[PDB]
Amino acid sequence: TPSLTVYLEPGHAADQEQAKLIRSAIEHTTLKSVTIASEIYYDPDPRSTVIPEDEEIIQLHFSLLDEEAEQSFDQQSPWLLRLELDRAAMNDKDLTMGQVGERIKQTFKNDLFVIWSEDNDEKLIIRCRVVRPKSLDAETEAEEDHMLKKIENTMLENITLRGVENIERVVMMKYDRKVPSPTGEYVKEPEWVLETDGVNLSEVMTVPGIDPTRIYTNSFIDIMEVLGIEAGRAALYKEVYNVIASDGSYVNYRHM
Amino acid sequence: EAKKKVLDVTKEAQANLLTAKHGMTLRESFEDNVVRFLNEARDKAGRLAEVNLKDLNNVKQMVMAGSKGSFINIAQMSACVGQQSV
Amino acid sequence: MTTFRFCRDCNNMLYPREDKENNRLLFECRTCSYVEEAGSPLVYRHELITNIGETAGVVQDIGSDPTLPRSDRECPKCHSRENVFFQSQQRRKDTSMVLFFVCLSCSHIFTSDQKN
Amino acid sequence: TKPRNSKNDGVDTAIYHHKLRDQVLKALYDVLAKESEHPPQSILHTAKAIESEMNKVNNCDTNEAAYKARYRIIYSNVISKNNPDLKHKIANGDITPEFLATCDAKDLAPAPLKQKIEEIAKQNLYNAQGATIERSVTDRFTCGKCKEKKVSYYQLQTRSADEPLTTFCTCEACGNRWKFS
Amino acid sequence: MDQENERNISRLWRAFRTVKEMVKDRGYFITQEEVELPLEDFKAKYCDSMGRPQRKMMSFQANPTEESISKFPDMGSLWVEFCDEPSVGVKTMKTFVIHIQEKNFQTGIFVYQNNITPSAMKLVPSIPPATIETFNEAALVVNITHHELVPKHIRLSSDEKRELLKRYRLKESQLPRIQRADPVALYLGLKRGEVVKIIRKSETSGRYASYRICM
Repeated sequence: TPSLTVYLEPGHAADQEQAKLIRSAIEHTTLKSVTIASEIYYDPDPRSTVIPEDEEIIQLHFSLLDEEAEQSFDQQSPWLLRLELDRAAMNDKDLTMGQVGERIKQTFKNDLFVIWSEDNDEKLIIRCRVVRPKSLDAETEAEEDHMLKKIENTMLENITLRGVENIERVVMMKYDRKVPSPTGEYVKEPEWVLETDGVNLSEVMTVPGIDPTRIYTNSFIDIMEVLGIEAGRAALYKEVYNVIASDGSYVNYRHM
Repeated sequence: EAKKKVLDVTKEAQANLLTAKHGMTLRESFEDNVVRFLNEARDKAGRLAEVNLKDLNNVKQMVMAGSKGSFINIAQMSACVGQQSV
Repeated sequence: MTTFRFCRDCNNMLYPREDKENNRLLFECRTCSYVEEAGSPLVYRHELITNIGETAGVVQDIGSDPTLPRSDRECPKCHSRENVFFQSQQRRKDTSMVLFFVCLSCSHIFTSDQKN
Repeated sequence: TKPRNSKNDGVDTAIYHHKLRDQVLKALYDVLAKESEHPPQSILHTAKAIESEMNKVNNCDTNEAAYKARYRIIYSNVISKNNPDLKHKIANGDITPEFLATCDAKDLAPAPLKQKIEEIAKQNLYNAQGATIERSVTDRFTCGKCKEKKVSYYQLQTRSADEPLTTFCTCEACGNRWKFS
Repeated sequence: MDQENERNISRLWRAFRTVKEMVKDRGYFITQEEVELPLEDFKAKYCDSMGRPQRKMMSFQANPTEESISKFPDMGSLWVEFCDEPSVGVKTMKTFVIHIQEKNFQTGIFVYQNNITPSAMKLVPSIPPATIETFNEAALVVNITHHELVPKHIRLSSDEKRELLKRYRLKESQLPRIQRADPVALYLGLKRGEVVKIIRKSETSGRYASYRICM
């Protein structure tokens, strides 16, 4: 069970909001996690549909597409990634529909274009239609489903909207620091910290909005690789002392 | 009274009214409440039974001297054993 | 909700195909000459997370199980006060502790959660 | 009689000889006048004001992406059938063009969606918290660090059964820990 | 003004400040005001009309202080240069090497953005006694030496090494050792066979001094 504890900046320590912004900026977010129904549907003629709900979204972009999109109307796949997206999950990560949904996704490989609605609709429906050249071979063009199921799986699994890799969860916690008060004595002062489930210390360290001089993890090999060997020695000492002293036993300092 | 508290929490949870605690499932919340209630009941009963005892009690004399036993032993032999776990 | 369709000739499931000159969808059997006309543009469906209400499962002859508890709650339909009650029989980790009651006489299912 | 629009009302939309501006003005004027009984002249003046504000707050020749995003946001808000009242207000002038220029996407939503949004935000903020390990409270043991008797306990049969149970006491005021056996 | 522009600008400014801190820590002469340059002045100077960061104008030459020269007579001037290309080509590396050689500089710092071709790094050790060291940009955003768990290290001269070796009556293969790839060793630029002193806090005596050798 590797882990990593992040301490926020002095200014943002006492307020929950900047803490939640940082927590969203650290956790790993991928498309498969944010779709309540990323349903593979038949999309033979994307011009019109039978479902009334997506019909409203149709005329929005059909009056909002550029001339190049008008030319590329025929590139949209005879199948659709029809995204009924959950409102709660999308708003949890502070994820704007348009910018995050399309900028990075089309920038990555120019592979998937989208007809997307503004967040105000009661049902967040995106139409993900992949873009391919018309120069595709006749045998290739016949096997629509064969390409698109594969690219749809590679689409859900391999697109990262936001976050850092290998960090499964990030969680908020409240701790009680001891600080010298202005009169000179020591007083108890609360603070907000972020505890993860998964370690990637090279990238979490550079995220703006945290304290890059009080970060620590219970995986001393990473500290050895990143910070040095004396830092690894200190972390190893903390680990050994913690495991010994968590049982109430006392062993003098020289031995350890 | 501890049994009544546990029964009331069970009644509340069986009507989908109970609220899941911070970052922790509903079932875990119910189990946590039950365990805490039962442990506090055992501790309080043990402390009552210990306060009852006179000064000429031999077990109390041994415990006070510091040679054998503690208040847990008195509680289990006199008040109640408690909640078995695995 | 996509449904499997079997060919009327050899019971094999029908694969989709397109008709370009008429631009219409058809279902064909790869083994025979049967072709049938598609009634909807919905052929396949892939949901991810299941928003399914918890179900009591099999109910037939559940009143003869003698290890199942009892209650004296009153039936909302036949006004009987004898019934069987049990928790949700679907074994998900996060299922709530919401009861289910099966009436003894009319075999009516209801829950202890009367949310409007 | 007929759906009011630029072609139906006979109102010229080519005033600044800009193709993008011309077509966006035509589209917004058509969608605004399609279901509005308000006289077309003030509608055209409001359209001119809002397009002038769009151009002045962001040049299309330098920020065409942001221009398109803003136009899409406003246009989608206008077409939104869930809240028709807005097309009254822009017709009535209740909503100032500068407000539409500066406002975010959330505020233009109707009241029920607003309320759902705050409820979702509150639920997420509650669901981002960690497990709180609240321990049994008692007032018998004395802590050695701060001497505040608010010291939690936990006792179990862990040592060999040749010896009695083992207790561990942790002070909830300072963080001290110790064991008794 | 897309968000990525100012994000990259801020990270680049962070890396610039960290590199200045490193050069100051290597014994050179850098003013405190230059270290604490606010990002507004950085944007005013090292950005074009479009806000593109002009890395090529950031290359600079540093000289050692009086104290460093007194402690290390062999120490000489240093040059640092940034590279604009996402990947460094062979010709760019050759040009940088030739520039360093004609300037007759003893050491140089070459900061690259994403990757370096193997043929480019083929030329790194080909210019004795000059030393060429590379620092990936993504690893210089945060200063490592400012952490709480990293004690303070110091470099030792030949005379100090000899005096310690005599006083403890040791042979250099018995001291504790520190690798080359150790991040603090790269920070200080320690070569093979150099001794670094460590100052540390201690529950038992307050302060304690250890020593290590670069192997």
